[PDB]
Amino acid sequence: ARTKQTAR
Amino acid sequence: GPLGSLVYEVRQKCRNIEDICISCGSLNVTLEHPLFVGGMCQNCKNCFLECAYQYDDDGYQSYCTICCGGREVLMCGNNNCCRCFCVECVDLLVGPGAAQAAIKEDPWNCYMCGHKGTYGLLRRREDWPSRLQMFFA
Amino acid sequence: GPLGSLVYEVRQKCRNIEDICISCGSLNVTLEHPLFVGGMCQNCKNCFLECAYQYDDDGYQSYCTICCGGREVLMCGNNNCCRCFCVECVDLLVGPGAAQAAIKEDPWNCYMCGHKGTYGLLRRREDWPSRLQMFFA
Ligand SMILES: [Zn+2]
Ligand SMILES: [Zn+2]
Ligand SMILES: [Zn+2]
Ligand SMILES: [Zn+2]
Ligand SMILES: [Zn+2]
Ligand SMILES: [Zn+2]
Repeated sequence: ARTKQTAR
Repeated sequence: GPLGSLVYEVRQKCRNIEDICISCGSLNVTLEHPLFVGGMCQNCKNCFLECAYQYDDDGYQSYCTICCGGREVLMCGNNNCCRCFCVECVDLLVGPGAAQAAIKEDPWNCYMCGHKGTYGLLRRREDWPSRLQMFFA
Repeated sequence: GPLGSLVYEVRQKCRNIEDICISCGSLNVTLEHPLFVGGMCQNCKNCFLECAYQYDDDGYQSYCTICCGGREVLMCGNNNCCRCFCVECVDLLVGPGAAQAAIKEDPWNCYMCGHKGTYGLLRRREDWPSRLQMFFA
């Protein structure tokens, strides 16, 4: 599974 | 709210998962999470309804399918899906290390798309599609 | 939802806030909320009883004072209180954007701690300490 960080 | 220690109690079998909000840890459960077994508070419902299918410029959902937030997330590789699950929800609800197991898994079908339906404490509702459309009106 | 709807009528002066439960918005008011002017239902009293003075590892209360839940929260900046108030309740009951303005001030004295006592629809009962001792039966 690829990951990302969000836009908190 | 304090989800970690509530889920700890669920795991010890001394609290019912359906009596906590699995989206934030609130004890003021007035409804049901439409995708998974577990409760939901009105705040969390208002957030879901608000960040309903918002998308980032990468073509994926901005927020976690479980908590409607999240810092680092896993992304599903199943075309018509594009859902995200944050590592915090996965490690808490599925179990410690499951996120890294899933990141190593190549490719990855997310808990909404899997055949299995149950993953640790995270249990997909058989009638999620009916419940989901009903959730949005 | 339920709460958000009734709070609008309170704003339109079509409802008395004493006749609604300010934690879940039920019309089934059993009692007077002990801290703020407004009703309460028996379900929310139980939450309130179970939630009271529980703490997280950062030293503040685990649950929002009003809804016994909370996603994003404001944290009170004095050692005798340590209460949290979530963003949704603040926006609902003081008014839209009040939460954003409150994050923009150090230190933050909460609604139980400020000397004003009235912040939008949020109305501190003058005799709250006594109502609070009674409340814990
Ligand atoms: Zn919640
Ligand atoms: Zn999450
Ligand atoms: Zn998927
Ligand atoms: Zn209530
Ligand atoms: Zn709240
Ligand atoms: Zn305070």
